[PDB]
Amino acid sequence: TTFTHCEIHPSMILGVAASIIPFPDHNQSPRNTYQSAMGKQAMGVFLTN
Amino acid sequence: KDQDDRDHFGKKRLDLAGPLLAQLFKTLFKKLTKDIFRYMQRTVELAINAKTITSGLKYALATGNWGEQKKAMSSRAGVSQVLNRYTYSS
Amino acid sequence: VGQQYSSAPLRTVKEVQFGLFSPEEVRAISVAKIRFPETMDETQTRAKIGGLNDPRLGSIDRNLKCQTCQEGMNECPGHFGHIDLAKPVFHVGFIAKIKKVCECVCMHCGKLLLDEHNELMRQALAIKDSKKRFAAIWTLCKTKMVCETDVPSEDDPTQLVSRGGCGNTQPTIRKDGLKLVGSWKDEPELRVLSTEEILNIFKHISVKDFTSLGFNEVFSRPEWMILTCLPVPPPPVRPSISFNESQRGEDDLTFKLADILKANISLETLEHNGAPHHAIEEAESLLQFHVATYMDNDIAGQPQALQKSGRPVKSIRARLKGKEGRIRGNLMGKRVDFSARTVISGDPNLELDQVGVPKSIAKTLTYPEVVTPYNIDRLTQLVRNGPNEHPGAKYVIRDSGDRIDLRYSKRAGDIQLQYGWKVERHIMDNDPVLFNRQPSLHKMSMMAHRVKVIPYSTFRLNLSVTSPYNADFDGDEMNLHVPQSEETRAELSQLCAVPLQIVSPQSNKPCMGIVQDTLCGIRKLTLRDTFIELDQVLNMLYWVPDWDGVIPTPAIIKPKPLWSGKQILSVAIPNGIHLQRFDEGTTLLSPKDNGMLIIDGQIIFGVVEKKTVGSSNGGLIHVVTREKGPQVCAKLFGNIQKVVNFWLLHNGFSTGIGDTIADGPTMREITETIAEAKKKVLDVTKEAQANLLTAKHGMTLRESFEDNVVRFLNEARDKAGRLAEVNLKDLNNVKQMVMAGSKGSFINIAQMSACVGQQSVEGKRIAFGFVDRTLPHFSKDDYSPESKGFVENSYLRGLTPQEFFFHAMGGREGLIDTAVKTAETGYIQRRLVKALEDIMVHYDNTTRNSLGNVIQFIYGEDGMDAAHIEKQSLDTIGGSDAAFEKRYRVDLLNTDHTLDPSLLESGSEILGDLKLQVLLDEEYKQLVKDRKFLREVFVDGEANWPLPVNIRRIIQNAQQTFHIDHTKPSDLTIKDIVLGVKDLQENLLVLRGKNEIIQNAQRDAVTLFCCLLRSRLATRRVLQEYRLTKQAFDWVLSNIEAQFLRSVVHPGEMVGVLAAQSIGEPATQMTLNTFHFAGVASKKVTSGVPRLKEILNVAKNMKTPSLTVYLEPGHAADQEQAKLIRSAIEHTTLKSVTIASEIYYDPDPRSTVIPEDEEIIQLHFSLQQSPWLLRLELDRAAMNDKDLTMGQVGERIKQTFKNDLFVIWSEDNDEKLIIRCRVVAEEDHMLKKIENTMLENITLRGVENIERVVMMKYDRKVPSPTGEYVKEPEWVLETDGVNLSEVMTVPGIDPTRIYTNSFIDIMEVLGIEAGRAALYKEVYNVIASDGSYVNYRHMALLVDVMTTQGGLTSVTRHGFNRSNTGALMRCSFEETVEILFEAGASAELDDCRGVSENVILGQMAPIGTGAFDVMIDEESLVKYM
Amino acid sequence: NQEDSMIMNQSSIDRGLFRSLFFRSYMDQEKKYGMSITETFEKPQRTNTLRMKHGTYDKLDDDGLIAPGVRVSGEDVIIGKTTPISSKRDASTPLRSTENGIVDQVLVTTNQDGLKFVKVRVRTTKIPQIGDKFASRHGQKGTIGITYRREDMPFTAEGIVPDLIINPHAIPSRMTVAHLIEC
Amino acid sequence: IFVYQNNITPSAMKLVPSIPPATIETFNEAALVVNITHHELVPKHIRLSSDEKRELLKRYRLKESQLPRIQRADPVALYLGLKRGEVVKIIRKSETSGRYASYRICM
Amino acid sequence: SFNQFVDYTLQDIICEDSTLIISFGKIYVT
Amino acid sequence: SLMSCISVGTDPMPIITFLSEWGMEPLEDYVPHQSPDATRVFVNGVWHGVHRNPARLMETLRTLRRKGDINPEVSMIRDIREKELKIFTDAGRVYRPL
Amino acid sequence: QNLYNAQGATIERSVTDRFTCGKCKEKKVSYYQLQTRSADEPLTTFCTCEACGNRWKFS
Ligand SMILES: [Mg+2]
Ligand SMILES: [Zn+2]
Ligand SMILES: [Zn+2]
Ligand SMILES: [Zn+2]
Repeated sequence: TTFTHCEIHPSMILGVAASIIPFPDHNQSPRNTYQSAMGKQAMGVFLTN
Repeated sequence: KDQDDRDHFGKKRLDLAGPLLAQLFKTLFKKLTKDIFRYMQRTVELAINAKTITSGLKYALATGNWGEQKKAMSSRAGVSQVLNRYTYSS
Repeated sequence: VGQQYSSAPLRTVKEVQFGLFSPEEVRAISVAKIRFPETMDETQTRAKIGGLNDPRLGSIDRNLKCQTCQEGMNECPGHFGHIDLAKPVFHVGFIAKIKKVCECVCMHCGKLLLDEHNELMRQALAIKDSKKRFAAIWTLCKTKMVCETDVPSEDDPTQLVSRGGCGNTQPTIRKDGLKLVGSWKDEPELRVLSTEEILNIFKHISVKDFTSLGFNEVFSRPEWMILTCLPVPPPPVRPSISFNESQRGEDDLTFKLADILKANISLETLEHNGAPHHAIEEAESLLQFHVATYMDNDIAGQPQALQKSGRPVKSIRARLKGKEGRIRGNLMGKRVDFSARTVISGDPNLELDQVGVPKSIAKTLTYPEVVTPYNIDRLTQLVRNGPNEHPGAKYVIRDSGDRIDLRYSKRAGDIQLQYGWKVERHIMDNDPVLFNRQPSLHKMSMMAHRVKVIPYSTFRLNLSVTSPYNADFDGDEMNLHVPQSEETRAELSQLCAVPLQIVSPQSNKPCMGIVQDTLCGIRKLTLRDTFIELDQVLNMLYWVPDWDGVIPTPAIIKPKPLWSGKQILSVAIPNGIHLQRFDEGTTLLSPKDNGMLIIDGQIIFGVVEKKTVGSSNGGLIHVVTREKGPQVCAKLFGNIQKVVNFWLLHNGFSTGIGDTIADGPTMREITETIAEAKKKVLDVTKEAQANLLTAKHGMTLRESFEDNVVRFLNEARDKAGRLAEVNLKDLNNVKQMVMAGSKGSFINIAQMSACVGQQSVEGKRIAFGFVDRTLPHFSKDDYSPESKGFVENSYLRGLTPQEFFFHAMGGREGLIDTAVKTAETGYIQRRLVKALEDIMVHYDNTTRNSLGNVIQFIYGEDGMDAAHIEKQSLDTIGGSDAAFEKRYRVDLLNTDHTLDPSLLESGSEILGDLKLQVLLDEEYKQLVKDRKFLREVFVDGEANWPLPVNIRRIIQNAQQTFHIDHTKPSDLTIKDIVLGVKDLQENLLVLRGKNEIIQNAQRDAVTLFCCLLRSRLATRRVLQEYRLTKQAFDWVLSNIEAQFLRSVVHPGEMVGVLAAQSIGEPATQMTLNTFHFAGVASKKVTSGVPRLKEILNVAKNMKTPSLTVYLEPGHAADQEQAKLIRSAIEHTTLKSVTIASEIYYDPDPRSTVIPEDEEIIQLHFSLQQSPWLLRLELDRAAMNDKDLTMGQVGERIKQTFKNDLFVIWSEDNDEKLIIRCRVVAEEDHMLKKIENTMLENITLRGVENIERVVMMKYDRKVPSPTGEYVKEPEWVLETDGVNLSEVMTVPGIDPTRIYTNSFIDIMEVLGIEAGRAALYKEVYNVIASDGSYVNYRHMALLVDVMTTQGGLTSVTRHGFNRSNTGALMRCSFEETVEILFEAGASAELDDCRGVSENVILGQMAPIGTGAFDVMIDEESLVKYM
Repeated sequence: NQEDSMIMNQSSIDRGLFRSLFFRSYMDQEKKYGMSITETFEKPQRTNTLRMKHGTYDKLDDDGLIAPGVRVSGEDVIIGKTTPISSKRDASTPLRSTENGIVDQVLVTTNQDGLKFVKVRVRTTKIPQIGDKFASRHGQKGTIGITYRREDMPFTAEGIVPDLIINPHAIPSRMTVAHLIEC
Repeated sequence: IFVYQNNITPSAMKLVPSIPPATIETFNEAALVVNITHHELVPKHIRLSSDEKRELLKRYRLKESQLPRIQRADPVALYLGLKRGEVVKIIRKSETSGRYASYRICM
Repeated sequence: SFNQFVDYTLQDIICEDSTLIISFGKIYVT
Repeated sequence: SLMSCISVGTDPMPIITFLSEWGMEPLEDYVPHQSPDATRVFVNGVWHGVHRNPARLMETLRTLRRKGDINPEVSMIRDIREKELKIFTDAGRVYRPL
Repeated sequence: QNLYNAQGATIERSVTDRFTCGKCKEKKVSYYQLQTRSADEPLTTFCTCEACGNRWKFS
C-alpha cells in the first residue's frame, strides 16, 4: 500500500517492431527477437507519395 | 557498499540529433574564428569563408564520419545513416 | 593454358630455393635502365619514355612490343628493370637482423667474437639448424663488447694465445627509426652507424663466419640485406587502369617508386654540386624512408607515409598479408569459373545422390566434351541444337586451338565435328557435380551429386541429405562447382558421392537420417492399428521402383482382405536384411509393440521410428549400407520416402492449439502442484530469515539458500509437466511428432501447456539491478520466486509484464555467447586444420606429415578407418568369476561340466578324450589371460567399445541365413571350432612386413580385437548359445576375415585434415562462458571454449589450476584420515590463524601492563631485551580445522628468526591464545618489518601455492573378491592451486593416481608420455561435456602432434608454425611476409611436399588420389590383344 | 512444405496474391570543366572513338533518355551521354544486366551549377515464384517449394481451400503459440 | 650417480664432463623420493641397443630425425640415463588396440 | 533535440570564445 | 520503447537559486559532526551544500514540478538511507511516463 | 564445524521420468537448455545421465 505510481499500460515496454507481433506474450522470447528483424525485410506501403 | 554497477541506465546518456550537431558546430565555428584572424593578421591597412561550416556539416551528415576532414579517420564511423523506407513501420 | 605452344619442355616445380638478390644479379636480370621518374608523355606525346615503366619492360596499349618478345599483354610476364641507388640502404624487414648481426661481429676487421676457443661457443657451433645456431651465437655475443686479441688456450690460463687483432671496443646498439646507433665508453660517444660502413664490415665477414651465423655463401650473404641496386617490378605487378583515352590511372606502387626515384636523384645531384656535408644525410634518410616504406608501411616508426588525400599507401607487404591478400586470398582460395549458386528447396521425389539443377543454369554451365566416335552423333546433335534449346552446347573447339562461338559464327548451323575436337556442352541430367553449403568444415559439406535438370530457379535436394549440409529451406543459398576433365568427374563420382558419405568417420556412425513427414509418418504407417485396403495397397506397391511386381498376400483375408502398414513398407526393405532390437518391455511378442524385428527384409514386429530408421548406429540404414552396399542404401531412402510420403499425403497430418490444451483437472492439478512448490520455498524462506539454515557444504548460507529454492521450482516444472505429458492422449499431434521423434521433446510440451519455468542470467536467477529488488513494481528485499524470475504460466496462458520481461533477459543470453563464441570459434577451427594439413596415412601404414616424421606408427594405433566401427561389448570383462566360468568353461572330463551331447554330434564320444582337453583348456587359459589383460586396460570396468567388424550381427545373419534350428545338434568337431578361430586371427592382417619388428607390431594392432573375437567364438558359446553348424561357422569366419580386411584404412586418407575438422566442427558448437557452478563461488572451475582455448594455446596461467589427489591404498574410507592430510597439504600461514597484531609499551619483561596476560609470563620465568612489545591473539576455531598447537606455531616463529627475538606463548587451555615477543636506535620501525615478515613469509603446515583444498566421496568401481565389479567409494582431496613436484612426495597420498588438470605440469614432473596422457585426457573432456563423441584417433592424432617434438608444441603461430616445415606452408598462416623474409634470408629450401606447397604452385598434391604415380606397362599392353 | 518452406496455392497467386511492384532508379549529370567542356545527352554512334556499349541504343529518343511506355530489358541503354575528349566516348547508363521491365517515369532538372540532371525510374512487377521467401510474424520464415492448384490442393466440404501450407514440424521445437493463436 | 641434498656449487658441477669415457649424473634427494615411473599415466619405456635401433630405422625407412623425440632432461630419460642418440621404446595401453608400440629418440 | 539545438544551444555556442583582438551578437535562422 | 523519450537539457540556477532560499546551507560554511543527519544536496553532479529536514524540501520540489514550475523533464531523487538529494537536469536521460 | 567446512558442494539436480540413458539404460537424467543456435531453430537442451555419466544434445 505504497504505490507511488502506476503503469499506463505494460505493452509500452515494447518497441516499434514487437508492437506489431500479436500475442508476443505466448512465444519463446527469442522468436519475437527474430520477427523484429524481419518485419524490416518485408514489403508494404512505405508512404503514399 | 557494493561496487558501482556500470550498467545502470540512469547513468547512460543518449546523445541525440541536437547534441551531436552541437559538437560539430563548435569545433567548426572555431576553425572559422581562427581563420577570421588570418585576415586581420595580414591587413597592413569579405573575409568570411562561410563555406567552411556549410560544407563541414554536409560531410558529416553525408557520410557519418563526425570529427571532420583532413588526414584522419578521427571520427566515430557510423553516425547518420540512410533512412529505411522498406515499410512504414520499419 | 596461356595459349601458344613452345618448344620449351614442360616440367613441375620440385624445390623452392629462397635466396636474396645480389646487386650484380639485379642488374644482370634487368632490362630497363630506369632513369627518369616520369611515366610517359614524351612531352605529352602518348607512349612511354625510355624512363619508367617500359624503357623496354612490359607494355600497355594492346601492343605486342616488349623487347620484340611481343606476345603482348596476355602471355608476357613483365621483366625486371633496375634502379641504381646513390647510397646503400636498409631493408625495412632486415633491419632486425642487420642489427643483431653487428652485435655478433666487431667492426673494423669484421670477424666473429667467439672462436672455437671459448667453450660455451663450441656447444653452439654444433647445433645444426641455422635458425637456432644463431639466436644462440647471438645470445653469446650481444654481451662481448671488446674484440679480444688473446685468450687462454686449452692449456695453462697463464699462457695467452693470439687470433685476430685489434681490440677496438665494440659498441652496444639501439634501433632509432631506420638507423643504427651505438655507444663507446667513461661518458659515451654517440654516433650514427652509416649504412655505407655497416655494408663494408659485412662485406668483410668471412665465409665460415657467414655460414656459422644463419647464412649461405651462394644464395644469401648478409651483405645483401643492404640494398644497393633496386629491382623495379614490371607493369603486370603495378598495372594501371585506363578510362579509354587521355585518361590514365596508375598504381600506388608505381608512385612510390617515383618518389623513391625522385628522392634518389635529388640525392645524387647533391654529391656532384654544392655538397653541404651534413645537410645531405637529411635527404639520405628520405631515400631510406621511401625505399623502406615501399615494401612495408605498417611500422612502429609512426609516419604512415600517407599519399595526398589521407590515403595510407599499399606496401608490397600489405599485399601478401593474410586473408583478402595474395597468399591466403588468391592462392589458397580463388574465385572460380564454372560455379553456380541459388536458393534451395526440398524435393521428396529426387534420389539422395541427385541435385535438381534449374535449366537456366544447365544452359549456362558447360562441360567440355571430346568429339569421339562414341559420341559424334549425339554430340553434333547438341551443336545443332544451339545454345538456347536445352540439350545443347555453346562452343566447339578445333585442334588449331580456337573457339567457335556457337551463338554467332555464320557457320553456326554448318559445322562437321572432328575426332579430337571438343564441344563445351550444356550440363545434362546425370552429370556428376560438387554440391555444397557454407560454411564448410565437414567432409559432408561438399558431396558429389547426380545432376537432374529441372524447371524453376531453385537447386533441389533430398531432405535426408539436409543435415550433412546442415541446411534449411528458409532461403538458404548453396553453391555448385562443375567438374571439367573425365578424371576429375571420376574423383567426384568414386569419392565424394553422397552415398559414399552415409557413415561418418568422426563418430563412426551414419550422418544421414530420415526426417519430418517421412519420419513422422513412417510411424503412423507402422502401427498394428494401421490397416490398408486393396486399391491403395497397389498404388503404393507401384510407387516402389523395384517392386518385384508381386502383390504380397494380405496379412488379413477373412471377410475383407487387408494389408498392414508394416507389411507394404517392408516392400521397401530389400532381402537378406536382419535386425533385432528390444527397447524396454520387449518380449518377442512386445505388447507395447516396442523394439523391432526385421527378417529377410520383412518387418516381423515393432513400430518403426527414429531409433530404427534414423542416423542411429545399428539402425536400418547402418545395416543396409554395411550389408548391401552404399548403392542399395541411397536407393533405400527413396523407396521408404516415396512409399511413406505417399501414404502420409492421404492419411494427412496436422498441428494446432488443441494439441496444447490439457484436461481441465490436469490444469488445476498443476496449479496447486506449483503453489505447493511455492510454500516449500516460502518455508525455506523464513527458515533462513530466522537463521535456521544449515550452511551446508554448499558454502555461503545465501548461496546455500538459492540452491534449495531453484532446485524446488525446477523440480516443480519438469514434474508439473510430467502431468500434462501423460494426460495428452495418443492422438495428440504434438505428442506424435515427439513419439516418432520427427520434432519435439517433452520439455516443449511442458513449456507450452503446463508451465514455462525459472529464467536465468549466469545461473543466479534474475538479479537486483534495481537496488535490492527486480522491477520497480516490487518491494525491496523480496526473495520470493515471482521476483527472482519464475514464469508460472504456460506459453498457452501467456506471461505477465514481469514474467515476459525476465524471460527476455534470460533468452537474449544465448544470442550473445553466440556473438562472441563465433569470434573465437572460427580461429580455433582454422588452427587445428592448418596444423594437421600434411598428416596422411602413408603406404607403410604409418601416419606422417610433410616431413617424414611419424605421428602414429598406425593410424589411431589400430589402422582402422573410422567408417567401419561401432559399440560392441567385451563380454569377457564384466561379470563375476562365477558366471564367466558357467559360460566359457568346457571340461570334457566331468558329467556336470561337459558339452551335453544334445549339442555336439560327436558329443558323447568326447566326454573323456584327453587330447582335446588340452585344446579345450588352451582356450580357457586364454579367455582368462584375456580377462586380466582387459581389466588392466579398461580399469573403469567399461566393456562397450568402438571396434571394427560387428560380430553381434555377422552371426545374427549366419543364423537365419541357414535357417538353423535350436532342436537338432551341431556337427562341429571341437577341433573344428578352436583350431579355426585360431587360424582366423592368423589372417586379420593389418600390417604386412616380412620381418619381426613389424610382424610384431601386427600382433599388437590386432590384440584388442581378437579378445572380442575369442570372447565371441568360445567353444561353449558357439554351440550352446548360437547353434552354428560347420557351414554357418565357416561362413561367419569368412565374413569376419573380410569385413575386417575392409575395415582397414586406405593408404591415402588425409587424416590430418580429417582429424582437424572433426574437433573444430564440434568445437564450433560448444557453448561459451557458461559456468553452471556459479551460484556456488569457490567451487568454480574453467570449462567450455575458453578452456579449449587455454589448451591448444598451451597457456601457463590457467584460470582453474586444480589437482586431485587420492589417498594411499588402505587409507581410504578413513574419514578422519582425510583432514589429517588436508592440513598436511593446504598451505597454512600465520596470517591465516591470527586475529590481530598489537604493538604495546611494556618495559618490564617481568609483568605485562595487560591483565589477561599475567598468568602467562609467570610461567616462562620459573622454568638485554627491548621494551617494545608485539602481541598476537590467534583463532582457536582456526587451530583445529587445520590441526595445530601453540607450541608448534611459535616454535616455528622462533626457529624463523632464531637467536635474536624473544618469544613466549599461552597454553592450549587458555580462553585466549597469544604470542608475546620483543626485539633485541629505532625499535618501532624495525618492529613492523618483523610485523609483515611474520605474516606473509611464515609458513606453518602445508605446501606453497596450494590454497584451499577439500574432501570428496568419489564412487570408484573395483574388482570384488567374488569377481563382479562394484562401487567401493573413496575419499579424495581436490586442490585449488598447484605444485605437484611436492604434493606428490607427501605421505598418505598415492603418488601413482595423482593428477593435475594442468597437464603442463604433469608433463614436467611425471614425464612427456604421461603428459600426453593428461593432454589427451583433458581434451577428451572439454569436448565430452557437450556430449559430443569424436573417435579417439582424431583427438589422438592432434595430441600426438602437439607432443612428439619434445614437450608441448602449441597449436599457434608461436608453435607448430615454426617447425622444420617448409616456407610457403607456414607462409600460409598468420606470419606471411615476415616468414618469407627470414626465409630468403637464411636460404631456405622447400620440399614442396606439403599440400599448401602445391596448392600454391597449382600442382597435384600427394594426397589420396595423389599419393602415387600411375604407369603404362607396354609389356602388359601387348598381351592385351 | 517440409523443413521451413511452404506450398503456396498457385491459383490464388494468379488471382493476384502477393504480387509486388518494384521501382529502381538510375541517375546522371552533365559533369562540367571550368575550362568550358561539357558532357551531353545525345544518341551517338561510331564516329571516331568506338567506345560505346553492347546495348541497344535504339530505345532512346533524341534528348538521350527513354520515355515512359517503353519496355527495357537486358543491357539496353537508358541514358545517352557523351564526353568531349582530346571525341565520342560514351557515358551512357545501361539497365542493370540482370533486371528488366518497363521505364516508368523520367525527369530532367537543373543542378545548382546549372547542369542537366536526370533520374530514370524503371518499374517491374514480381510475382510469388518458387525460390521466393515468405514469413508470418513469429519468425516463421520459410520459402516456397512448389505451387499447386485448387484441384490438387486439399479442400474443405465448405468448399474453401488454402492459400498457403506450412509444415507442423515448424511448431513444437519453436513453440510459437501466438502464430498458432493468431490463426 | 651422485645424490646431493640441498645443492651443489656451480664451481663443482662443471667438472663432470672432464673425464671421458666414464659418465656422471646428478640427482636431488627430494627428487628420488618417489619413483615417477610408477605413476598411473607413465608407461614403461626401454633402451635399445645400437642395433635394435639401426634396425628400427631400417625397418621403418626412418631418417634419425623423423623419429618422435624425448627431452634429454625428460624425467624418465634421466631415470634410465639416456644419451644424445639412444632410443626408447614406449609401450603403452590403447583403447583402440590393447597394446601400442611407439618410440622416441633422444635429443 | 533539434528544436533545442536551434532555438537555444545554437546561440550559446556562438557566444563564448567568440570575440577577438570584433564581436558576435544574435543569430538568425531562415 | 514507445512511451519513452529523452531529456533535452534544462537550466540549473532556477533550481539552485531556488534551493538555497528554502533550506540548503551553502557548502562554504559546512561543519560535519555539527550535522550528522546531513542529507547533502546534489544537482547535475555538484555539491551545492546540505540541508537539514529534507522530507519537506522534497515534496516541495515534487509539487513544484507537478505544476510546471520545474521542467517535468528534470529528475530529483531522495536517497534517504544514505542521506543524499540527487537532482538532475542533464541532457540525455531516457524517461517514460506514469 | 571444520569437517563441514571441508566438504565439496553437491550439484543437486532433478531427474525426469521421461528421459533415458544410452548405457545404464535408466530414467534418471538431468538437463539444462541453452541457446546454441540462432534465433530460427531455438533450444539445444543438454542431457546428463545423473547415474552413469553420459552427456548429449537434442537440437
Ligand atoms: Mg540459418
Ligand atoms: Zn615481354
Ligand atoms: Zn676486430
Ligand atoms: Zn544414466
